Amino acid sequence: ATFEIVNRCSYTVWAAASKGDAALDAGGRQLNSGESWTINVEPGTNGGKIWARTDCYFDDSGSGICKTGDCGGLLRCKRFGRPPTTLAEFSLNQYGKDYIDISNIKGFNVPMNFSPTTRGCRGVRCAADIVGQCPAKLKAPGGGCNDACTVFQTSEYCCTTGKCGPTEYSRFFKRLCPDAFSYVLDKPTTVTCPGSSNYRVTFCPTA
Repeated sequence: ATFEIVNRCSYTVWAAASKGDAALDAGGRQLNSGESWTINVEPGTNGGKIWARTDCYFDDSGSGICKTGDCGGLLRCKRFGRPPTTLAEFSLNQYGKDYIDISNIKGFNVPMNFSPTTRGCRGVRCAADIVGQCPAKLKAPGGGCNDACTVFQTSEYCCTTGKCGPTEYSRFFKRLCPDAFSYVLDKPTTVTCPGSSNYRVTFCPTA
């Protein structure tokens, strides 16, 4: 499957693409404002994620740091990024279907559109100003809006027992982005696509 990753942000992001134990394609790249990065994702990729990283410094060997979504200090991500990270999430060719969503379960750094470029289903979007409106106790100093599980490390916010409810913090992300996961047992906002759909992830889709 092709993912086009477009930075529509006025600022540079460092796109990242990972399935948690491995890079997807090159796994990361600098996107200046308006730049597009096409990646190939293997069919049958389960638990794939795309995210932006903000304020990166990388030396000549691709080693450094980001204020949001840093994955062990690499330009080319093999691992998931550090919260806060708006997540484009996908499972491809799962019994003849693609599953896509946006998640705020690991917080929010960069507004995001995740859409098919092929026919047969709809995109999802989390484009609200979640960082500007972010509750005082979730504000990451680096930039972005932590989820309550990253900040407080409770069984309720992390949904550790597999039982828990919505919270004041999950309802803040859900109110600004109804079409994204706000907590682990949120009513699913997963869109079903045809197996072998292609996608665009757009950072800052409206701004």
